[PDB]
Amino acid sequence: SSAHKCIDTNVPENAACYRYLDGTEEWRCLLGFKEVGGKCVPASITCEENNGGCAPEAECTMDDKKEVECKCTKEGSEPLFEGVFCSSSSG
Repeated sequence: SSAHKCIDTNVPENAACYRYLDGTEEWRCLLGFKEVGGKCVPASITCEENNGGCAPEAECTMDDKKEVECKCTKEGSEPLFEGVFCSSSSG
């Protein structure tokens, strides 16, 4: 939905932003970038640090393409912005 699109946050370059229904807005760097001094700069990622950039609730791995993959294992939640964010699911 569009209810999740940020509307009151200055989003850094190379970052994603998610607006929660309670009005909260949070941004995070896109896969491949690391937060350095309030900015998202290019970096060499490793699932062993900050979960590879994947959402805290996601699983980080390496596929055949030797690239990072984020998956929201919970049944009901999906990966937004390639998994930088994991949708929330009903109970």
